[PDB]
Amino acid sequence: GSYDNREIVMKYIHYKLSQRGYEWDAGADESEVVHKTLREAGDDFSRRYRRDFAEMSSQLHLTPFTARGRFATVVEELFRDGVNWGRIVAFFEFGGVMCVESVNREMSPLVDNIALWMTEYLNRHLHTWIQDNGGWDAFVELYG
Ligand SMILES: O=C(c1cc(-c2cc3c(cc2C(=O)N2Cc4ccccc4C[C@H]2CN2CCOCC2)OCO3)n2c1CCCC2)N(c1ccccc1)c1ccc(O)cc1
Repeated sequence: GSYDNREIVMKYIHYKLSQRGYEWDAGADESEVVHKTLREAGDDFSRRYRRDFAEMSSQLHLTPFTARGRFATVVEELFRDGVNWGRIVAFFEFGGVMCVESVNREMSPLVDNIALWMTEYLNRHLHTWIQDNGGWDAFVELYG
């Protein structure tokens, strides 16, 4: 199947933020299994690297004017050597962490921007690989 990558991003971020006590109203609402499997994969990745995640918080020092550069720098590093599902999970978890950090640092408007930046990058740079590699349904089989 083929999905709406914007919807995948928005659902992923909205859930992560709602869990943590922020209702992201600007971003409020086979597909179902994709959303759930991606969330669980990201949570597994967060657990797997729990202490590196904890530590990362201090590394980024986000501000509105630097946030895009900080985001893009990491995304470029993640995919410099090509695409695979692991790096896609890392990309979703990184975006989600950036949204949580934006809320925590009293910069909640950045959530909307991060969601856009993630969607643009999926659209432009990852979708061909996803489609070629069996789509999100292949991800579900591999991670489910
Ligand atoms: O710089 C990064 C980062 C995270 C990964 C990464 C991606 C993966 C993965 C693995 C790692 C990884 O390399 N780590 C995971 C991790 C997780 C959380 C925080 C830091 C790190 C760094 C190291 C952990 N080390 C690796 C060597 O052995 C000891 C543990 O398996 C599947 O996909 N990679 C990078 C940079 C480029 C190589 C891969 N972040 C980053 C971003 C901002 C600031 C600092 C680091 C980043 C990117 C995406 C994320 O979801 C989270 C982190």
